[PDB]
Amino acid sequence: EEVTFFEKAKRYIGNKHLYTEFLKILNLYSQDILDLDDLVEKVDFYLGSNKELFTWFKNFVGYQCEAFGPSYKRLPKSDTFMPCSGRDDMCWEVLNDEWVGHPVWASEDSGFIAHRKNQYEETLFKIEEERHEYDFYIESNLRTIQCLETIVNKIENMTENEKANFKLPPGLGHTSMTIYKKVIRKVYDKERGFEIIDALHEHPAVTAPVVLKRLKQKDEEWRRAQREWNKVWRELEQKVFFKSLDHLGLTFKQADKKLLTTKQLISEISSIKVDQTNKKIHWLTPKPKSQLDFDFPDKNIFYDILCLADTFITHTTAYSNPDKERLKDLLKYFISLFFSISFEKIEESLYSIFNLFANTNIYIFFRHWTTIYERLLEIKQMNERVTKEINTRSTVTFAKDLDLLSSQLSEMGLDFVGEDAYKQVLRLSRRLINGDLEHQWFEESLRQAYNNKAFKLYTIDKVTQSLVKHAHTLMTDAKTAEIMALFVKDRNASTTSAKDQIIYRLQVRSHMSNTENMFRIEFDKRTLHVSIQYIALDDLTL
Amino acid sequence: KKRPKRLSSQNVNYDLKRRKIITSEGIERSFKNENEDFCSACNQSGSFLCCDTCPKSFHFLCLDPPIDPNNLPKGDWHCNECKFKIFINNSMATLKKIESNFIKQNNNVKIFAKLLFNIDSHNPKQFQLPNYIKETFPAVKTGSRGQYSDENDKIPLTDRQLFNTSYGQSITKLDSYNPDTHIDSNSGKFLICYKCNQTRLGSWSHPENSRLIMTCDYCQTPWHLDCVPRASFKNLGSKWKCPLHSPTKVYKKINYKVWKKQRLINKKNQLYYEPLQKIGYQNNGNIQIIPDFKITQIDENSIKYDFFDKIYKSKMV
Amino acid sequence: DKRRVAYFYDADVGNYAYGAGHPMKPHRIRMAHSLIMNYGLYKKMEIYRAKPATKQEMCQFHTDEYIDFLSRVTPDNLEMFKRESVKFNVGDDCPVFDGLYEYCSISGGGSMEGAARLNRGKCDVAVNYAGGLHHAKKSEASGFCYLNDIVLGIIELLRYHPRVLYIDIDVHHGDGVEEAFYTTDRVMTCSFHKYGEFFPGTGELRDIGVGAGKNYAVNVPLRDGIDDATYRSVFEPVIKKIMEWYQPSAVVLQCGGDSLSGDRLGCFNLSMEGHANCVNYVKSFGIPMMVVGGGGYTMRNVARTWCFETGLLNNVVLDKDLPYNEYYEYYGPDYKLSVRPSNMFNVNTPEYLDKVMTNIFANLENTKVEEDSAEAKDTKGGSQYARD
Amino acid sequence: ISLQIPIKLKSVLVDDWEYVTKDKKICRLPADVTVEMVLNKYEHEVSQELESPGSQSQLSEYCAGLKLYFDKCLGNMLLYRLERLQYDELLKKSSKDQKPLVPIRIYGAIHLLRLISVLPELISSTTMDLQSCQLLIKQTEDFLVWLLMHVDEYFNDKDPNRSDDALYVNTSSQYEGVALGM
Ligand SMILES: [Zn+2]
Repeated sequence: EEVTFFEKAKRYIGNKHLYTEFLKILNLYSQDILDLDDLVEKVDFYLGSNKELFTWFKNFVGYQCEAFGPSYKRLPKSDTFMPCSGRDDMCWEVLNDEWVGHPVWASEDSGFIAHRKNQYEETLFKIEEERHEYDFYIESNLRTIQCLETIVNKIENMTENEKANFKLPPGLGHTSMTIYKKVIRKVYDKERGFEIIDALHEHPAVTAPVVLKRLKQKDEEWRRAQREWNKVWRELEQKVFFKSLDHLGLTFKQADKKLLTTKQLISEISSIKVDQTNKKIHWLTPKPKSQLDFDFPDKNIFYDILCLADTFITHTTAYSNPDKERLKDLLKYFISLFFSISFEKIEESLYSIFNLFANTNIYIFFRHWTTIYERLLEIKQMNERVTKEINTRSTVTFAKDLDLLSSQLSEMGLDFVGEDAYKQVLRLSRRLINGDLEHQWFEESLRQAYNNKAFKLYTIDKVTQSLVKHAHTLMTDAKTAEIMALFVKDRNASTTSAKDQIIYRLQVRSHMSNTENMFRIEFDKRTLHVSIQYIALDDLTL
Repeated sequence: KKRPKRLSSQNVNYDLKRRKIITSEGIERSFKNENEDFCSACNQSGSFLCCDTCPKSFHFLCLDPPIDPNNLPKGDWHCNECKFKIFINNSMATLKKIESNFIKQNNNVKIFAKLLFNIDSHNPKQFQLPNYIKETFPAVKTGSRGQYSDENDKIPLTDRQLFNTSYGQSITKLDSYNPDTHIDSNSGKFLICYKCNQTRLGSWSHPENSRLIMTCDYCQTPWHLDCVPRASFKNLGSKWKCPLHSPTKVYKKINYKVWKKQRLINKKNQLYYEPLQKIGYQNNGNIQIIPDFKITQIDENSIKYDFFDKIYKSKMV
Repeated sequence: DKRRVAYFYDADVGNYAYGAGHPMKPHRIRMAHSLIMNYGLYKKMEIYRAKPATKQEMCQFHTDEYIDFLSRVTPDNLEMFKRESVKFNVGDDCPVFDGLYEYCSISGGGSMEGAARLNRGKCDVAVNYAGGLHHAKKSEASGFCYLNDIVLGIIELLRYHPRVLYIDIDVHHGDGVEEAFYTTDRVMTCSFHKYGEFFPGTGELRDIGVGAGKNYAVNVPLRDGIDDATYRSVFEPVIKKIMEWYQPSAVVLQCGGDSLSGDRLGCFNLSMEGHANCVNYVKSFGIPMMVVGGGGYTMRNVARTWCFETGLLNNVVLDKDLPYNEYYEYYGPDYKLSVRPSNMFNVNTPEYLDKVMTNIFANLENTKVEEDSAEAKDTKGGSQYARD
Repeated sequence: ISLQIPIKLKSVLVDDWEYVTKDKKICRLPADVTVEMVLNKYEHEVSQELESPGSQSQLSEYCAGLKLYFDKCLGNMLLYRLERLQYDELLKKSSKDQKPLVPIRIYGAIHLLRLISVLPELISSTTMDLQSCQLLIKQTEDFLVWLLMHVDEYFNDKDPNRSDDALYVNTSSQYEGVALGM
């Protein structure tokens, strides 16, 4: 097949420029310039995916040096000639003096960037540096105090004759060299500090008591300064630190609105479509009919979503009373029919294969409902551990005595102790949709409740409102309501598959326009499995 | 409830600063009584030295006679044309025929003696490529400080995309869902990765299944970050060359030959073409595909022919 | 199993501040040591104070003029001291502060004292939180690192051990150590960090050394927000393969909070358990190990993870309760020994990690006065009153 | 006044610019061949190639003038700011050794190519005679084609990362910090 190998490669390449560049690579190999290693490395990205073509090429060509990476280039031997006196023979033979790295070569004369941090993280680093400078000065001062205290203790059992002559070298008889230099230079002036430390160096026991007293009162004032700064520092960090730990959840209030739209989900499922089609075209002609599958292991989650929905029903004011009644009834009936739930078993107190062919609005509606189900699913799957951890929150007794615990949310009852976490966040979402929660407190409680893992529930009211607005189009739009009515006609809970869904398919396809999107949402009764398979423009072509 | 009014203390105020405590409360009684800022010789920045009556400033190393800051000369300092403008050959001994006296004195070097003259009456400077050397290579250009920059280097990013690029975006797409990188604005289709035929956009409910993709800076070929071994994107520095193009320099070991390409010649008479032979040309590469620094019109048929010819020669070995 | 652990602390090492608004902060080591003393770990531990290093003892890797510059530097006369600074890149990215020479001396002394205690056999695990600088070159200071004390520790280990392995687990990986051990075969360097316009910018998959040091430099680039599970999956198999193939006689581990969830210029999402379980895994081998601390631009989490590192090296499990210390207010509102991981995106896909692992195995399958030198003597320093 | 250069030498000059400014690679003065023997070989080959109608006098004049001219222009329009430190080291060495460093003893022909490239600017900056300009440009063309005919033995592409001799050496970090810094 050596004749058609090049035409097969040309068909696989697609782009003209890439084919020409592969031609150039092959010619560079053909002119005794490129060796076997570089050719095979180039082919690894070129024809790595095609295992059959790669094996044929390797068998036909006949396959059975240093790496020299981009950094650490070789220095000349002239720079090697340097003394480095503390060197012995083995230490020569292990270390290399002709290889050096320097970051501008890595940056290619463009520099480097830092990771972008939120304003809460920036002010956390800020409060960290204010806390650094204070106690650093304080404890350098305690070290100087203990040094001069040892000096004064040596003075206290000593007489005047050698008090007059107590010449000492720099260091004050300690292993340190310049820490007292820093301390008495920081406390006093720049020019005065050098002269007073000179007097301390050559004449101790005359300036040492007074500088000890001055440094002791400096210590005491720095200590109470730290003490009354400590309270405001802690009260600021209590609300700053948890928000700083939230990175995706800080922008979740806008990212959720941006990405839970019609066109984003359309692109999301069409990408999975085109990947499946061209991957199988590479591999095998028949195509699968399952993609972007969701699992439904818990049944009470739909009841929680119903509680959120009819909590939002009685809160909004932009809709009429019979409009609200019909929308709530339809929202309940959708699970009362589609998931084969005979009736909602929570509808009393303590409550505040089959194929579906539908348009774009029902697809977006079901996608938001699956997203809210998944949010509650990762809420509930860690509930048994988070509730346990909250239940045994061992408060430090020392912090109990002098009052450093974060009681910001405990005054208003936003704390989670003594109550199941899932029911508590359900109630919190009820009051959150009700509009009397002061949102920042709600995300703060979620931050200090689930250890920042509950970042997907920040816009639970927003996704609930979007869900309600999308379900409002299920009745006002004539095509969507007609599709729903012929799903009332179609759904019969009887063995009628493989001969009744085809006429359903052509009937909806004749029912909708050319520009409307078409979706096959397959629901399975056992194990509560669902499947949405994309059939966009796959029926009107022929 | 932060209170920076009363709890901010008096001895130590807002940090990274000082206060009057180190000056007023510091009594010790224990002792018992024209110039420029651009360095117009290399167009760079650094430590500068300037002349009193000359606005030009130089570097410490950009001086014909090199000098160091540790042993800088004392008193007034003067440049070369400063020594020939306010000093000798322009104030006393006026320039009447001393230029011809250079020829008459230095043994008839007249074909170079006037250049020997204006060497000393010229400020020292770093090397600068002439403009006629620049124009024959259109792919190269002069940078901000005067460094080499061909098409291999990427244009530096503006500060809007660099500092004030919001929090969700960050320097790289390594954070949050960014589906805009998987869709090109030229046609609105999906960027299919070359190695694996998948866009891998993923889902918003499952962001972790999303695989990062990047466009190429030359052929706009999409490429996943996991297929080719690479950690993150390429935003500053050289342009991201995908591992499918011809390398500028290759290495074959027989000491060795580099073959640092043949650059690029602008479209004029120097760029000369000749297709006459397809078989056994030995043209050491540097080709272009069609349907001195000569470039022969090479086609697909000849390339695949001589490739087959060479691998039929080499398999007997 | 049970192992005697050497701790090298000085009361002066936290007294040096690089400057206002600075990421690098040696003051975290002092409150870390306060955390070990306040935890009651001194009963099953022996602690010594290492003497500061001298000029010639600091010359074992760096050149003479660089050591002389580091000894004679001072911010007061930085105005005319401008030639050398640019030569050793000091004052531009690494500002000059008081006590830089003494801080470098104590860092190097701690590193080589830990190495000498490993060599002589008085201890099995050497911990030196006073110095873990790893960005320093032969005549270049980068990453707010001036002396490459890890190279000196590896050299002192090589004076007795045939093979020494250096493991880097934090971001801003040590390029100085890899540069110093790029051509030797008796030293193998493995590092875990982020690549892609990061401050080092060095360390590739193709960066495996040249000459005799070929296939002896392991670099594992990561991405933003790597969690504990994928860090375990990228650490434990490759570390087991390194121990099976290279068979080191000593391990130099660079510990720090730079790779933690919260950091200034860091990029990872490792919790305290993820940062400590890797060290527990490499300690479970039983071979001697050397511990240094030179990473972590945050402080509150860094003290806690270093305390947990010491507790795990003492073969005990520390409680989440945090006792009162003279730095008790630095910790978070919960005031527990718990570095809470962030919720940022784990963009580190498993497929990229698997490709990196496969090519790393493909690289590694071919492996299979100096009078005071030798160190091995130090002040006892047993009278510590840091307990509160 | 216009001067042309063959495209091979222009590519060599562009490669030199990339090596210095972008790749950060300075030339190797301790090399096999320097400018003085470049012009010596040029003079000898041209003298032994053609006859003797009196052109050898102006040939030797051109060679000596180019040698001394290179001696002066080394620190005037040559030597990129990276290479100023590398000049400073060997000039200090010659100061310590009490010997005089003329550039024709260590410098290669790439700086000669730089001077030939910048020659038209200096020619246009002088009031200098027309027929002298024509004969100078003709000698420049002759030297350029002679360098073309000996281009393989003179400018061979080699990487200093793996070879001892590559007519270029890599710049160290300290050298870069001094030269391109302060
Ligand atoms: Zn770092």
